[PDB]
Amino acid sequence: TVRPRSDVTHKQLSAFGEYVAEILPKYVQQVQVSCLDELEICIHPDGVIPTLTFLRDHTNAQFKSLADLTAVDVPTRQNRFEIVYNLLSLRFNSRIRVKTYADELTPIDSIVSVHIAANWYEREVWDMFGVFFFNHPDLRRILTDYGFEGHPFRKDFPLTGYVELRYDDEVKRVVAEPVELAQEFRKFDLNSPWEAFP
Amino acid sequence: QLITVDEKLDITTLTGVPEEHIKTRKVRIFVPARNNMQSGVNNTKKWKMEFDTRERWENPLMGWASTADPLSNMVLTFSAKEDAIAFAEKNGWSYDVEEKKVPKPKSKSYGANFSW
Amino acid sequence: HQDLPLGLLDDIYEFSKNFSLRIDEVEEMLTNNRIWRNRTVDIGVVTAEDALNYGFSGVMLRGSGIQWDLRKTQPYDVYDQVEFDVPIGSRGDCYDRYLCRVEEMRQSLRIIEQCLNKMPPGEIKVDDAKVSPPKRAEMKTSMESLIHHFKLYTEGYQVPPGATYTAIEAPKGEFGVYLVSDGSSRPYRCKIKAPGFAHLAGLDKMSKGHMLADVVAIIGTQDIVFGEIDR
Amino acid sequence: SNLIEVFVDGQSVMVEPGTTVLQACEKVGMQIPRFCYHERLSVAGNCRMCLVEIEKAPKVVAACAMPVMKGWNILTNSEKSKKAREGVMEFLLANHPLDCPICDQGGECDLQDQSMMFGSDRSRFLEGKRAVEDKNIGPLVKTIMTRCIQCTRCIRFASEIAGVDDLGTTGRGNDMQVGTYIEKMFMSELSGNVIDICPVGALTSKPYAFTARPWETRKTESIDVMDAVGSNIVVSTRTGEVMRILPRMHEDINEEWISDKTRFAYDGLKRQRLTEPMVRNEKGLLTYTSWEDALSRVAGMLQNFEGNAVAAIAGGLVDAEALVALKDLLNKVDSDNLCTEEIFPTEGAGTDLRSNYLLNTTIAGVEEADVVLLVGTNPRFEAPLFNARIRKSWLHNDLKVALIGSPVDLTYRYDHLGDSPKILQDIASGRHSFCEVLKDAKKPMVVLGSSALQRDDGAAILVAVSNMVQKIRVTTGVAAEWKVMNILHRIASQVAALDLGYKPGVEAIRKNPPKMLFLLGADGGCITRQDLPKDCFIVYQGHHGDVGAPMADVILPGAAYTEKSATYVNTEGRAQQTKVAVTPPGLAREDWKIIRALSEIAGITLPYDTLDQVRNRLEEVSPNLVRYDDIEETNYFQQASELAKLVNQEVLADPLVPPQLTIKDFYMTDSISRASQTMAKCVKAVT
Amino acid sequence: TSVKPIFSRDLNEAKRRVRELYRAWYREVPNTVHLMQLDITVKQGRDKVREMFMKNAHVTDPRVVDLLVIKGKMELQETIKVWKQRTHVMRFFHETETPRPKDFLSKFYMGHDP
Amino acid sequence: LGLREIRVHLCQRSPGSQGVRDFIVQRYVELKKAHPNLPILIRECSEVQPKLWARYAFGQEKTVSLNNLSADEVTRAMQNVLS
Amino acid sequence: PATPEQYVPYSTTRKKIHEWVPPSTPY
Amino acid sequence: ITHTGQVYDEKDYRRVRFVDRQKEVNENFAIDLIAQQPVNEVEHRIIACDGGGGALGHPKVYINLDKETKTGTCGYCGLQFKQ
Ligand code: SF4
Ligand code: SF4
Ligand code: FES
Ligand SMILES: [Zn+2]
Repeated sequence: TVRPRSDVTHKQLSAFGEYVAEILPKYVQQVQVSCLDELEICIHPDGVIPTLTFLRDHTNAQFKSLADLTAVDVPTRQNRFEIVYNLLSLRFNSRIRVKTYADELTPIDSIVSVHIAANWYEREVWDMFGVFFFNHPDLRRILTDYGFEGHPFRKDFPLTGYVELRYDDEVKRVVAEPVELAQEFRKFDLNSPWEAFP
Repeated sequence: QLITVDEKLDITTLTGVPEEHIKTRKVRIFVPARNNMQSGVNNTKKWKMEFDTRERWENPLMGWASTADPLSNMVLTFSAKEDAIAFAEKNGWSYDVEEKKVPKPKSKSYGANFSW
Repeated sequence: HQDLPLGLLDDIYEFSKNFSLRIDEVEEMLTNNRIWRNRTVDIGVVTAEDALNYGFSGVMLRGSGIQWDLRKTQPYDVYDQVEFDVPIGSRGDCYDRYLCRVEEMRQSLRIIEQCLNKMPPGEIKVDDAKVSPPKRAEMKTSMESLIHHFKLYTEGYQVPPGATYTAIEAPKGEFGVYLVSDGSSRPYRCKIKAPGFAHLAGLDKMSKGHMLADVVAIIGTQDIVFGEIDR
Repeated sequence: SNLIEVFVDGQSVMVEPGTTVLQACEKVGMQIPRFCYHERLSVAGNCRMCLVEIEKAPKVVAACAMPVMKGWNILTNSEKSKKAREGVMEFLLANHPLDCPICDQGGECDLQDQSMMFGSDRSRFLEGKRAVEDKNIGPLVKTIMTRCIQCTRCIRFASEIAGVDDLGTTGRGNDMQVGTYIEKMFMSELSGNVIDICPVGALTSKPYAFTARPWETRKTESIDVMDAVGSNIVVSTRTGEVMRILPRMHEDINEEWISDKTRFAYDGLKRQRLTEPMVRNEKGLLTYTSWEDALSRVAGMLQNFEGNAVAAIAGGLVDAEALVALKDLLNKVDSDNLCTEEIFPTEGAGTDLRSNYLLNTTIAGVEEADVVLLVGTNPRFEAPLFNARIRKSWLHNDLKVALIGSPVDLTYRYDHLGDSPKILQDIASGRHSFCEVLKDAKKPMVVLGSSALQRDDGAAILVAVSNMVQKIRVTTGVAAEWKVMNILHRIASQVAALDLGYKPGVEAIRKNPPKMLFLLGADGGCITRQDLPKDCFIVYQGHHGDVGAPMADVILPGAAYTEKSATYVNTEGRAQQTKVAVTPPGLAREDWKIIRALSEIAGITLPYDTLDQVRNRLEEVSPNLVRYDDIEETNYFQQASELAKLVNQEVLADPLVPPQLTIKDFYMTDSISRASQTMAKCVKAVT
Repeated sequence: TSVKPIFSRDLNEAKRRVRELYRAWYREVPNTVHLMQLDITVKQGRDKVREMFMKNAHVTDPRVVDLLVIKGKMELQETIKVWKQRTHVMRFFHETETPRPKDFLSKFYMGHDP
Repeated sequence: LGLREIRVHLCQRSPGSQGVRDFIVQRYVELKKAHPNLPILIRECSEVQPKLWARYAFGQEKTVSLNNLSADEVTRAMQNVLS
Repeated sequence: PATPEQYVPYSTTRKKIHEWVPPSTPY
Repeated sequence: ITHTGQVYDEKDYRRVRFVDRQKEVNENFAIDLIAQQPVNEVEHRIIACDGGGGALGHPKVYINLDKETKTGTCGYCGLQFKQ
């Protein structure tokens, strides 16, 4: 019941984290190998295209594929959204996480140039959280309804939205309607008050 | 670059919240109080921003509780008064901050109950 | 959640024993036909570097000849103890991608064969009651188990704060969950990487200089199911 | 700087000498798993579930009773202090009956959690469990005591907060049973707290037996309106009806405890409740009708009647926001006779100086007093969580309590000076013995319960007390800060009324009867149709149909404090805000709006139209209503005395007697209580 | 305090964009009514456009007006194209929704919620 | 028209209130005597210049700010209202 | 080893509130 | 009327539901079926009640049939046990 882990990795990757931090001192704010044996290089938002280009095209760190781009929203932090890019190196069989912070009104650059995989993921981050990607070809709603107002995955958006749809005979169209739910969603306050010893 | 602005970041026009749920609605920043039923103090450490309580009525057919308040199950959790007031002002809601109520220190001694 | 019923492994042997004939029966029907090869061969060719850049990560990656499975590169579970051959491709096109999918069905029968031959006696869920529920008899006879059943079902595991991106080779391609977790019993974020969000993006590049009918083949060879893409 | 330095797993905190090992961990932030240790209850050491290991020490120590010494590093997450918890939890659980899906302290268990976090994954107890015999401790506490972990919290609370030493341990060995040897019910106020304080679900609440389960309950923090201590409380609502009211901690007002009345009278809140606006119809029967029709019944009469022909007898649980909306309405019309049912002597400065009518010493000041001369009240049953204050300060500190009232059960040792108001003059003269006792007091306080003021010589009783306070102050040479004189109320909407400028007593309405009266939640008998002009047009504004409803030409249903964001203020002036736990029922509406709307139909529209605006209005009438949780000190007493000296009145020889002589008196005292089935069951149990 | 510009530096500069969108929308309303076989009149719709462009007419943080344009333009793209069907566009007219009264007496008279 | 009450809202500890406080300590005891039966609800200000409100016949009120107004001035200001 | 018997739901709840019944005879 | 009331008042409009229909109501009330059961006599002071089963019944709780005055009732089965 304790994961079978290899310490070789923690060390090897930790060493790469120092390598990346040395090669790019201007944009990397903190590098840490977590105990899950994964690496995370946290970069200033301005370093989004530099840091990812170095990883996509460096002989000692080829990170060809963009696994995903997602944005955790911690409402407390001033810069709420924390865009996170997970990248994979087929050559060295290892994976890296580059995460940067973006606020509601401050856009971050688009890596579509570095990886064309991001063309869609960046559109989803805009639709879901409202982060805007600079000089991004065709940014527009990927997942939400054509007329949807509001960014849904933001922690400040109600689970069930504000509008619902129904067919109204009188107008013969699918009309929206302020949300009335027949059974509110019981929100369970299930969270123990005795903290676990770390 | 570095333009200067002189106002709160009013993102109320970017949020997408129907006016009536951004106008007539009061958030109540507060650090939740302890469940007297238990003595764990781990649920009274982070500041929450919950909204006003509107109508919770009964579905005529099955007797369930129904509601029209989209922002009813909303309990944003912050880490300081400062960061909660900021979010509410950011989104255009009205706030009612309530200061924290940590128990003061009460001196306890075993022997004391043996005096006469 | 529960142990295998007493007759499942015999029945899986009987299915796997005869399934191989069913594959090549489809094999003779579609592999050599003039009509299928013309409809599939040299349609939606994707070059190797373009496949990595577009984040294809699946049979779409292997069909173009790139060597990557995620079951032999970054092994999960006990795949490190089962032997199989990745069926990589050479022309990175519909047919080569079809042929790869037919081979993986065959290679999976080889892996299913090993699992039935070498499945260990043991229990099916970790024995820590603080993560996997307690057994039905134990919760009804010992208090520590009732408390652990009540808390686990009502509240939860309360996983320690952290975040992880774990990718396994789902049949479509790399399926990964970026689970960000506060110390709470309920998650904070769960980004489902869908092999399919990347593949459908490739449709415009892959289906270029192609007629209406080719597009029907292009979507078919990405094995895209919209639940994963839409999430 | 007598701080002594001690290490919490290294954080090296510095603490006052005499802080327990458990307390040292708290300031670093660590929590010792604990049972049988409650902050405001004596340390007992019964469970020993808190064993920790101070450094390079031979054995584990009890964090609840060990005074931390110099430079002992506590190791709270060592390999030892976990075997000291993995092995205790083995024992508590071994004799425990597995009926967690019966134990309604399901998610509210401090014993499953600690098992589920610090205890053991399995069981080794392959033997036979024990069982005890369920007994009846009352109609409020369901003691399924086979659950008891013999943690002796109950025994202590029963003996240190409530002074009722009826509970106790009986028998030794595993046979120890914590209960009342003979079956005598645990009848006392403060009784229901045992539920909240027993971490096990052995004894829990009988009304809230099986109606809910805690994860579901949505918890809204509000204020107590049943009594004037204004105790903080949390109303637990599920799917829109209140399921339980349990205490939430306010250091100064209710420190984790609430009264038996304000916890079991949430049931009274759900029946006999007004909902639709009926209007007398036909032969006189009241007939449900739409607001528009009921409001213009009232508005038309209001336009017809001039000032002093329209009067309001408010009283009981009405909020400050309605009280200013009713004054602003009747004053647009000439009538300025807004009044309250509880008569506070106005024969003198009256309400003009706030200090006159507010416990000046705060509830929390009772802890620092040196002698308290309670005159005229049974604090126990009027303001129980203030009786507790004098309970704690007579035990942990040394308050000398003296009562000039009926000799009455006070849960502490008081000195019964006598049952005569005039002996107040005896102390003022220095004739009575306790005159020196006070002379010896450096910080004395005097308490006069409104329940006395309500007699006919109440003006004289206040004046007589003010003379003695003045004398006391002079002799005691008490600092200006200490405010010897304070008076406690027993009606939630009194202080606010008095502050907003409402004149107490229905004496003014008595001398000139009003053509139209808008009773505002008044269920008192202060005036009756029998005592009104023949027209007798009267419109009840309230939540429960009790006394004012059947004698009402119009019924305008309102809400209750569980159902509105109103403000209340307790005796020490501390304004507090009730939050809406449940939307008001039926067509019933918030009290302030009914009156804003009636004004619009009438045409003398009130200025505010949203509640923030009414809060702004309150700021204009009395500015310490817009300010919450703050007690303000400006003791404009000296001038109060000067006017008291001008007032000449006779204190009649009749002894001053509190109306709540014994606890059956206490249970049912208000609309929301007199309608309580739980309170009714309690009343018959006593009788 | 200092803030990076999203696309425009001064509110005035940005308004240049706000007008370059108004025009676009105005010149499009006519097209939509016809293309999406909507029933509302050109004039009626063009009214809505002003209303909206007007609703947002109080913010002064360029970055916000730099952002609402974008969102604004995106809504044109969809509408210019027929990515949006009749249902979508007609939703800007609360056809079925009964406009909520505002008068206090009009609300007190219905619904316990403000 | 006819004064019905006068509410003197005075901060508790500030230069502005200073003096207003004096009025109370020097004349309230007498004012109340002189024109009793006149609610002079003295109440507390907060972070705001002291003020004296006064209801009249039909819902009418007047304000007079007395921030930093000296004692004698207040005295008269009260006398002016109860002319 | 059209039908009339159609399930129809309830609110099996005991009505959870009680309104004051006005006084039967006038005053 | 269901074992838990629910009977609609004649005036209740909530009765249309059952028109051309009927009402799903269980005829086997557990308040009575459990009363139609023999009090389980026992010899021991305390007794178990696995719910007549091991892992197919209800959690196992020990009941104190110590007072003939009261037949212990397992909170799960409602079975009275006669000392
Ligand atoms: S107390 Fe009630 S809930 Fe807590 S464990 Fe014992 S039974 Fe289960
Ligand atoms: S009853 Fe509750 S409190 Fe009293 S001892 Fe048993 S457990 Fe401890
Ligand atoms: S908690 Fe320390 S003795 Fe029980
Ligand atoms: Zn049973």
